[PDB]
Amino acid sequence: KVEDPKDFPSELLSFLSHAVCSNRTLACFAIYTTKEKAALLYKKIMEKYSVTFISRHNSYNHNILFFLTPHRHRVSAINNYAQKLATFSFLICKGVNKEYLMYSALTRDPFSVIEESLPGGLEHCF
Repeated sequence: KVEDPKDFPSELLSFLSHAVCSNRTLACFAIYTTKEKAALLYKKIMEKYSVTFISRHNSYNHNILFFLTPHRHRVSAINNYAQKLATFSFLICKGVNKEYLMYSALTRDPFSVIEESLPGGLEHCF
């Protein structure tokens, strides 16, 4: 087994906040985790946080979840909910600073959409 990723793919890092322990609240987040755990979290996060939009993407044999929330949350709050579900699988949760650029990159090589909550993906959300 290859070592689990320690961060998001290098292509995406500019779009993220790396201050994961901040008290700052945000309304856009991304999670890097296994294919199995991302599939589960897609449904769980959709309901828990009443997402405006959520999408799940292929990323280097893992998955990335991307979502927008109608209320603001600390990144650590999302992490707390998600690590509990991911159990013994790697999981990286970060806030997204550049919402449109992040989502756009996740829809194009080397990434691709697996499923998302709005048809035609987004476009009124950006």
